Amino acid sequence: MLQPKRTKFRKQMTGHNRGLAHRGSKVSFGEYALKATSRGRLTARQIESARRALTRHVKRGGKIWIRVFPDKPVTKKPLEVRMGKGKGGVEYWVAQIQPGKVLYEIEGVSEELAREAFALAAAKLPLATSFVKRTV
Amino acid sequence: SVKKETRLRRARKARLKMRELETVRLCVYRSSQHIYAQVIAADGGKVLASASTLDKDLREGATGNIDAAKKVGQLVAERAKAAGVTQVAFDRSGFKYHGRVKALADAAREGGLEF
Amino acid sequence: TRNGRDSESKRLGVKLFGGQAVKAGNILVRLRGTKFHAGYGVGLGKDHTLFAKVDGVVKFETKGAFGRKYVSIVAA
Amino acid sequence: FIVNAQVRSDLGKGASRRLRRNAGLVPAVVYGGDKEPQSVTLELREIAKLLENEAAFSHVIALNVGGVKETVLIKALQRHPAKGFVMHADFLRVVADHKLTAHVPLHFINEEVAVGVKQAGGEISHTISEVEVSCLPKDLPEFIEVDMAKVELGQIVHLSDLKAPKGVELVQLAHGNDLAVANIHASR
RNA sequence: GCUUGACGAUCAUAGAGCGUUGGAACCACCUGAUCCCUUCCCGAACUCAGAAGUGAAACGACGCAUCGCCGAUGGUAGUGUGGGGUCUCCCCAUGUGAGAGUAGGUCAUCGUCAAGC
RNA sequence: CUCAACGGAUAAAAGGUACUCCGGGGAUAACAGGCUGAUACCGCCCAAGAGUUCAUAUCGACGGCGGUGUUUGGCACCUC
RNA sequence: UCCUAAAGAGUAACGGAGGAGUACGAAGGUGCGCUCAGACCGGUCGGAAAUCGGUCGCAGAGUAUAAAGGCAAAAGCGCG
RNA sequence: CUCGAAAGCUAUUUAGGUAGCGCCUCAUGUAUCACUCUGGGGGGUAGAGCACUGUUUCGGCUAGGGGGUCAUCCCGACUUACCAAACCGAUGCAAACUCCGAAUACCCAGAAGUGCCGAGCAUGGGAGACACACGGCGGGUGCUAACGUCCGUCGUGAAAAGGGAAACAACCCAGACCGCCAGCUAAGGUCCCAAAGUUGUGGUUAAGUGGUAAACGAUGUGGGAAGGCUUAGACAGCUAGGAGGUUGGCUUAGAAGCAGCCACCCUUUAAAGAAAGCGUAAUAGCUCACUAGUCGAGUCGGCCUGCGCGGAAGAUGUAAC
Repeated sequence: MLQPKRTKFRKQMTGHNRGLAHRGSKVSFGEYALKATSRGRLTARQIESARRALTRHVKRGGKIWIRVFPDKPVTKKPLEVRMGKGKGGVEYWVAQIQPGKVLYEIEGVSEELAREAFALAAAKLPLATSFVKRTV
Repeated sequence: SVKKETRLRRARKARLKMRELETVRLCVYRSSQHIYAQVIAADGGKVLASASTLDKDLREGATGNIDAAKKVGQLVAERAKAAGVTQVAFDRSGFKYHGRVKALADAAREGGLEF
Repeated sequence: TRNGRDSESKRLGVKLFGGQAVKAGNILVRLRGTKFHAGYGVGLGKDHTLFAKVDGVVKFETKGAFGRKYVSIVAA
Repeated sequence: FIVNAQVRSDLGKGASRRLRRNAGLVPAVVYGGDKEPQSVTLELREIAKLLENEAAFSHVIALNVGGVKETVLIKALQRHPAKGFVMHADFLRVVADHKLTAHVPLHFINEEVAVGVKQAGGEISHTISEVEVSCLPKDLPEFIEVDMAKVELGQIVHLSDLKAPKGVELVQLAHGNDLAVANIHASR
């Protein structure tokens, strides 16, 4: 799916996900957008699954922007493995998202079809999202 | 310039050493025209007095030679005998120690002005 | 492919902060390469340790071009 | 366009945060000119009905605190990132003889009769709306028209290809950064 | 008194970028290396006998504000303490409080010293 | 020289025990209990799709959200 | 040596990243001399690129060695 | 009777032992100490930022290879269908990034007051400890799982009883010298078990919600802003609805308004989708809009927010007030 092509380090910490998305919150490239209203994580096959629901529902045209990008490595321990024998290996990638972050954007589409497209997209996402328009 | 900065690229260490150390300073000027001298005392920023080669006694025409550099060695020295230090320190100032630079300098040692 | 082996944590930093009385030998900044520079009466040791060479109080000015953070001691 | 306003003689974090949840107000300021900035409180019910209008930002909007009135401009409104309501409207004044920079929205009128839409199959690509201008206040436009009745499949209309009210300086043409305003592109 | 020197206070509100100039004093060249020497080969380096020439280049002050650089107010994020909640997070009281952004200054402000007008 | 087990037991140091013995421990494993639920198991949500037409009679890719404590774990809390 | 480490020190994990068990009689002192890299280009053997000649340069170079922190009053080379 | 720890750091053939230092006590000296205020002072974390080292995403741009290439037995090359690092702008994100940058904490100086009569320090006598626990906060590790585990910093238990949380080391309140059949409060409570309001005013909720729960789903109801249709008569309900030629398509029991294939306006004139789809699976019966005389009215959709409803299955017995 969506990875960085390289990374400086193979592992990050766990970290936290605090604050609001004061950046990433405006519809910067399209006319309509799926903005998240709750915080969470998107495991890069939630990214692609909602992307495939969008492009398939429009069926004629329009340009679609993917504003989110999974950049941090997430590491699991396998089974039959005791705690603490070094940090486990990377499995997937995750974008840390805040309330207010624009996830997807679209143009060239009617306002009734964009709501029907981002409702297909939001059902494949573990977030509480919303539909927004371009403001100014 | 290519000339004025590359000597102030060389005039760098003693520039700021004698303000750390607070001792006497001899802000001279040489050129293809002239050979000057002017002295600053033991604090980095105090002018003593001035003495040019535009001074009243030797504007005779061969101004600023190595003949006319040894005339400057006893010249600002009398102006620094109202100052009150025996030794005096050497601004190289990007003026390479081969010509009028030392001939103002080494004529001060006989001229009551020690290094 | 194996991690461990951190070092033993050299205790660097500004000792004797910027209003304090000094005596004329005091280590004034332990330092890993002159993050602070040498002002009026301070010394700059071999490993860039700043040390007071006179008595007084330490000032911590910012001065000059290059944005040097200076440590100078004023005999007050 | 008229806004009612009040005095707002108490400032801070927890004060401004309790106007929004108890009183239902928004904080604001007018500051612009060579004059004294003034803190202003204002109602959220009426500032959202002004932002309903298509020409909210690129239009002289009247405002009164009491009997005092000003030719006011909306300069850099602030917004809740999550729920999208207005906090801190942040207005300007108008001194009627300087250049008074603002944002002016776009129209893109002739999109049905386009040589890259009709004959050759292509769709439009809005890259930029709401260009930021600098114009004397009597020549403060609501709109800037963008004509796309001759752009072909592959042709790019820039801001160099743009237009009207002629007394309106575009800020991006003042530098070498010429911006691409729309496209007609082949479909996916 | 101004022109300009000579090291310095202050350090991109002082910085770069686009015209006019100064010849007398200063300043760069210039004429050449004979007598000092400079050369990883050289007098453009630099050492100089110099003052035959020259003010454009060279630099110097002196022009002009696009750009960098400073930058309010107000808000916001954060946060010490005390208390809540639906507690991987926020809210309330209270104290504090940015960063980024938002009219625009400006071809800076100083200090001693001197030859000349 | 050699203490790299790098504050260096001695100049000089490998194993077996299912034939075992003693002193202790639930400061610590195996069984079972407990905490948790990755894992397993069972539901549910959107529905690209197949179902000869027709998403929802059956089935459902991509992802989503929960429940049960039902076993593989993880923990070492009780029990040597 | 950096991170974790919570803007004074310090601070754990079979946590995440790399290194050392030396070099140097000059690679030190000092005297003296002296300042990068980059794109831009000139093809008869190198033509992405050298020899380097000179135009816009705007530390991005270099430091015996890891990383951090530092530098021009050089904290790189030449030579006595 | 008075005081009162620690379960830390460093070293260890050491890890449940020990040693020095920290913490306790006693004695003897001696003059500091704490809190707060005002004043100095460094910082690079939170946040934020993209100027650096990296990672992002989409507009724009130049060289060039030459994919395409009229191709000259071999040149000149038309030409930009492929593409092309860098540059311009817009847009993200880092523990090992920083042009920036706090609150707090820490260091210092000077001050009032308070200190239980001392707090601080120094030398000596005696120790004990050197397996900590849980809770809040700030993080690593794990699955931002665990009454998991490793640090920082607090509070508590250890070593602290009493009242509350039904019961419940570690949570909330509060720190018990002894007596009292005195009174005020704290947390928490006031219908009965059970001490105190069946207290007052104003609302909400019909589920026993209260008194366990997620995506998501519904004319459940309360409140609030707005909008379009609104008596020239709207949304669900009545007695006129109806084109003047000649197969709009490669198919041939059988191919409209629903087959792997797609769709926007010309009248005798007040008159209307060469169509979004349940139909007598298909053809000879029939359903969302009226530029309208006639029955005559307040409606139809969304958003914000209050409390509720399904989603909701478990093993001894009601059994999560």
